[PDB]
Amino acid sequence: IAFNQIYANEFQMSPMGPFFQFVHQSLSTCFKELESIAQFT
Amino acid sequence: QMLKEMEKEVDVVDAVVRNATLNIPNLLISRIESEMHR
Amino acid sequence: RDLTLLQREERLRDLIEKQDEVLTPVVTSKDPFKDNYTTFATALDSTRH
Amino acid sequence: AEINQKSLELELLRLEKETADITHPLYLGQKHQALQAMNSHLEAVLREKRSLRQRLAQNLPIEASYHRFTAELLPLAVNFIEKLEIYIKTIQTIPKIPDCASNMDN
Repeated sequence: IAFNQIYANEFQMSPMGPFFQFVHQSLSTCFKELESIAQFT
Repeated sequence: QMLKEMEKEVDVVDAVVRNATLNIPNLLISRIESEMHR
Repeated sequence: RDLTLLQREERLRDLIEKQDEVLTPVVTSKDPFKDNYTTFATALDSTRH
Repeated sequence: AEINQKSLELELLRLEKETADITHPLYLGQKHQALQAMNSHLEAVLREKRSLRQRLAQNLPIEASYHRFTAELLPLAVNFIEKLEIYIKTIQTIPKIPDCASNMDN
């Protein structure tokens, strides 16, 4: 019920948390990938 | 049956929910200087 | 035989009644939740790539 | 007399088998677990409503579940910037990767 209420009112504290997580994980993966290509050569 | 059908969605949502000296390389400096106006 | 079967059926009824009382509200609110949650999750998933 | 006793036992066992899915502790326990997992998940979603809203629409007051990502982002960014030239050279070598693989095989 609580979810449905929030979904109807807000989805249908600063909202910044998810941006940090995404950028962090994506950047880390990018690092590792390039290192692997260099090592193969 | 409802709980089983929602498993994939839960996963996606979970994924979202879950001394600093900076040496700037010449290549980036050159780029920043060329686009300095922008 | 009759007494023993009656005692067991009474126990079964008690158990079913206790469960019906708590399951009825959850089944009625299911379909709106599942649909709202799926739409939400799909929307969130489009921002990660 | 012996037949009558065994017949009763059989009848009792049959009744128990037919109602086990809704009555036996084993099956009821499994249903509990599935329900607890979902509860926890929903609690989390409700706790991060603001951040999730901001993402959909697109001390420092940041939700506690994201403190880690926020704190580590700086070093990561610094490291990337410092190694930019190396990453560019590496990307330039990507067309040679099939030749490198063939020479090695030989």
